[PDB]
Amino acid sequence: PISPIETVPVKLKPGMDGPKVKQWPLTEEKIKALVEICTEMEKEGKISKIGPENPYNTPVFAIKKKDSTKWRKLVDFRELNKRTQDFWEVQLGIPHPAGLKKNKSVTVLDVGDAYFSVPLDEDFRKYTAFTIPSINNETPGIRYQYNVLPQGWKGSPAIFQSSMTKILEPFKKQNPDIVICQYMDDLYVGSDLEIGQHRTKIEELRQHLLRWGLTTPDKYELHPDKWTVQPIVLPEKDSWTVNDIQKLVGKLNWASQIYPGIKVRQLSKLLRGTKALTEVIPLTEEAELELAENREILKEPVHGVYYDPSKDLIAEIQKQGQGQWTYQIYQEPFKNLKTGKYARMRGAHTNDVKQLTEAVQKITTESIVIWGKTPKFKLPIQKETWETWWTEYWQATWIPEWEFVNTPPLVKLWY
Amino acid sequence: PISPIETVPVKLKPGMDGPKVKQWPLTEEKIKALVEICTEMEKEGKISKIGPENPYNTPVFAIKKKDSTKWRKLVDFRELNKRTQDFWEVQLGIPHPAGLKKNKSVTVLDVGDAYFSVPLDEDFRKYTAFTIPSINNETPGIRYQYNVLPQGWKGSPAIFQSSMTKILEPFKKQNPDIVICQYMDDLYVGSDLEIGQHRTKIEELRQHLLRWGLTTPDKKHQKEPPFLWMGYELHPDKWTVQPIVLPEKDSWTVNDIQKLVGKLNWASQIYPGIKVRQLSKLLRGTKALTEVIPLTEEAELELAENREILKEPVHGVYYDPSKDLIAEIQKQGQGQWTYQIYQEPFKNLKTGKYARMRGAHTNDVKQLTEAVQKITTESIVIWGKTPKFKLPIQKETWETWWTEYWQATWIPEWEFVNTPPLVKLWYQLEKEPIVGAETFYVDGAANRETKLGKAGYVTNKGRQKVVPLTNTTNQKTELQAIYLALQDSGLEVNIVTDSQYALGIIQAQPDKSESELVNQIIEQLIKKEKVYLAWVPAHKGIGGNEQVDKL
Ligand SMILES: Nc1ncnc2c1ncn2[C@@H]1O[C@H](COP(=O)(O)OP(=O)(O)OP(=O)(O)O)[C@@H](O)[C@H]1O
Ligand SMILES: [Mn+2]
Ligand SMILES: [Mn+2]
Ligand SMILES: [Mn+2]
Ligand code: NA
Repeated sequence: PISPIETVPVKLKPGMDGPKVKQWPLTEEKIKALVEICTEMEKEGKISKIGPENPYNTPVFAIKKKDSTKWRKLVDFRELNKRTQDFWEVQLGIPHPAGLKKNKSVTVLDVGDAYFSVPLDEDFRKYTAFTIPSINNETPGIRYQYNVLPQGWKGSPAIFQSSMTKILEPFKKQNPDIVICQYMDDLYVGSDLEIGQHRTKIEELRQHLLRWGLTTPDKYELHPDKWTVQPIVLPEKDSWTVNDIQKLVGKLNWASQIYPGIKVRQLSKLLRGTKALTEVIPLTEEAELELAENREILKEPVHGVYYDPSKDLIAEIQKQGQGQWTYQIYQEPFKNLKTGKYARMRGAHTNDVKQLTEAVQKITTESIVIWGKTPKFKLPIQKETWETWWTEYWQATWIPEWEFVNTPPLVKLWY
Repeated sequence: PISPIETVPVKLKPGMDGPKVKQWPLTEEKIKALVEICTEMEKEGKISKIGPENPYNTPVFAIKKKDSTKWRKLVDFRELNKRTQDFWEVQLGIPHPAGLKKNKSVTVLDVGDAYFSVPLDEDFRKYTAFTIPSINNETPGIRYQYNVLPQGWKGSPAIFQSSMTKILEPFKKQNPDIVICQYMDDLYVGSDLEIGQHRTKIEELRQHLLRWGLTTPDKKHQKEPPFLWMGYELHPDKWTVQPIVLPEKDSWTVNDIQKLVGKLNWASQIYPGIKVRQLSKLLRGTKALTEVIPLTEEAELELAENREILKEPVHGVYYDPSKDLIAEIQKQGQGQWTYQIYQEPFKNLKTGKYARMRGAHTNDVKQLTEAVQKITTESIVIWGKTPKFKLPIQKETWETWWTEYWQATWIPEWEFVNTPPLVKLWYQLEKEPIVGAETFYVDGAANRETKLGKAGYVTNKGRQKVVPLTNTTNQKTELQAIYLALQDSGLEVNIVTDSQYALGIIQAQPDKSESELVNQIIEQLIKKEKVYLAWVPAHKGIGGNEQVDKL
């Protein structure tokens, strides 16, 4: 119900100037899409063509969100988001519910449409400048700025909160046990009702929002119930070679970085010497004790592992092979909050980048549902490779932070 | 003339104030030669009169076109530009001819004195103040200021461009079928119309501009090929780059090298390899615009390289949106690869060479991948799509790499080409330990100080060895130890190291490196029949490892 209102002054963190990020080149297809979207958005007054005296820029592109014909524009406001004031509406007064991750079902509703009805502080607009590129650099390139709250920007949720609250208050009344959580442009609606009874309450909520100005897409479904964890495990054989024992005393020495409760002494013993790798070595020194006692230790949660909402979640991902991928989310090295294993699109499929991009989004959705905060990824890919293709498989309305690394024998320690 | 278009609001960087730079006295011939040029300007309304209340000044110069006795005014705006706000980008991207589609009708207009035709924001005009010295050294100098976009000022290009775009918009929307490309004031107007109706539309465009003060001088490209646009010769069925000539001088002046860099920046975009590192360095520090600067041995050698570059000609055909783009890549002389993009056989749209990565250790399949990626991004910029690839690698080779490699990697859809050399993996580390083959426990270490070290091993068969080495480091001695065992061993061997650093390199299956040491290891590995590399923690007292210590 916030339309011809007074804007909410917005400022950039101290000493920081607005963004100046390069527009990555796009394909003729995506450009034509961005063009019709922006000229429509321009007639509805949500954006405005700007001069060249505006020195700022944020990348833009388009995607086909979770399987539809329609192109959705997507601005990569990550840099702007970083230089924007931490919002002090601090709706943080709405802490992340711990039941959403416990529900039998959780639907995701795109409420972005909302934002485009609330005006943006006239002085902050110049920082929302983006550029639609031209094919072959034949023309200057269309430059716009937002005259309203932009989807993807850190302050749109903050500034619209109050209004969202006042729209959901009714529904939440007539529906006590439903859990509604919001992150950026999306509503996370969970429930313990039978599926059909769930998909029913949602379509209800849609219509409800629909009668209040918010327009959502037609009929994403999750089930946090079945999310499982991937425990560190060791091999089991009848014959053990020096090799097998080395690779075993090895992994185990690394795991001692997580659980001090690991001992390798009766195993560092067995390797006394200079034997051939193949020489089948005995099951000596009560090693069963190490293997057995240690085999157990991999069932106790680390000494002091708890979610500090004041730190950032980090996510490392390893390519395991065979369309299988393993990952760990943590805030402090070795104090993983979770360790899982995306392994979907398994069997018949050949495209690492596509797989790593779908994994990243899956790990991100889980991280939000669980802590209501996206993690910073450490992708096992080369910068150039990832930047050439990732946007061809993106489907989320958010983009997490990320950096590129080089994976060593750490994969072994996770298979 | 001077367009009746709206001026763009300008500002100096936050916290800064206008330039206040002192001007040095020039010769009587100039102090008049300038008064002469500035009067022709004061007339046409370009610059304008000022005196007292203007605390600013930008240094002025004067120089002659050696061939015709014509002095041109040159204002040194280096200071006003450090103090002027940033504007957004004038595309590091210049059109590529191969991106143009064939056009039945074509025209090439250019605006004469495009910059003076655009007005400068009123409230910024005073920061462009400059003064012509006095000859009699008596008159209180002649202070001037600009009313139009000045040549050399930071934002003239961006603002002119913005102004062209707006003045063209009404027409472009009025005649949607006629295509216009614009790089500054250069307009390539191509249509589908017949000579008769094309020339008509051209006339209303030449009039749409004059209406806004933008003049198309009678030197319109003839509506006759070859057309010269952006530095290319546009023939009806092909295009070529006018060869770029770089000046050969004995004495270089700040202004000269300043201009050399400009020309070369543009050029680096048509020819890759052009370097302006050792030249831009010469422009370091604020030195008078004429004060002669000596070229460092590096700069002198940089220019020589660039010159060698630009000798090669460049030509191609136009783009056909109906056909598919195809790009082929050949491996060539250790770390370079050439490639060509075409639609029809042997009728190349564009070609090139891609240079190796800055990496420390790599292999051919890697480089081939980095190569595919560059052509991909390049094609998207130029044509808006990806090209189908023809590659010198087999489905098996790659599927073997795509498998063993631990980093995510992919190559778009392609087709094999038998043209040698073929890219291949020169060796395969064994997955399982080798039964029967000798097992070397390898180790190395050096003194972080003296840089002296020892590399050696100890095998199961009781074999041992230890070599002393000077000026080395732990890491290197660890690779040295792996080398040893690889020398003093059979065609099949097992090696055990504690160094994760060394395991990591060999594990990536490098076929070439920067350090000879690794190259030796590489040639050694290739000659072996079976190799299995295993890792074990350091100082934990594991196998022979705890005893491979002879320090
Ligand atoms: N194609 C271009 N490449 C680089 N700079 C250009 C180009 N077109 C215009 N400019 C810049 O704009 C200034 C003003 O343009 P102006 O119309 O005076 O000259 P021009 O476009 O270079 O050609 P001409 O002198 O024939 O009119 C130039 O001196 C130059 O610095
Ligand atoms: Mn011109
Ligand atoms: Mn020009
Ligand atoms: Mn060592
Ligand atoms: Na043409």
